[PDB]
Amino acid sequence: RELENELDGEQRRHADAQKNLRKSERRIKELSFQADEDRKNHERMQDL
Amino acid sequence: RELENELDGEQRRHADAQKNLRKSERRIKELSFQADEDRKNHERMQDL
Repeated sequence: RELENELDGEQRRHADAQKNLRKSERRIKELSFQADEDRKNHERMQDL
Repeated sequence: RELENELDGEQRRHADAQKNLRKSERRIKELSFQADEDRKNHERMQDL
């Protein structure tokens, strides 16, 4: 009865880790998408 | 026996997310530095 509440409580503690990871991974797909626009804005600027 | 086998499995699953957060928390800055430097260097390049 007490060991399950360790397991019930830790699955709450797994959540905010996974909660923060999607908030992390949403940013790294966001900034990189702009970052490859900085590359596409440079490949023409180099040719100029 | 099995519920304690369920605990250390998902506690080991907690170690990946705690690592990957600490992986992501370093990466979100170290792209942003090479983002915000690029956002400054490009305006310098426009005069070039």
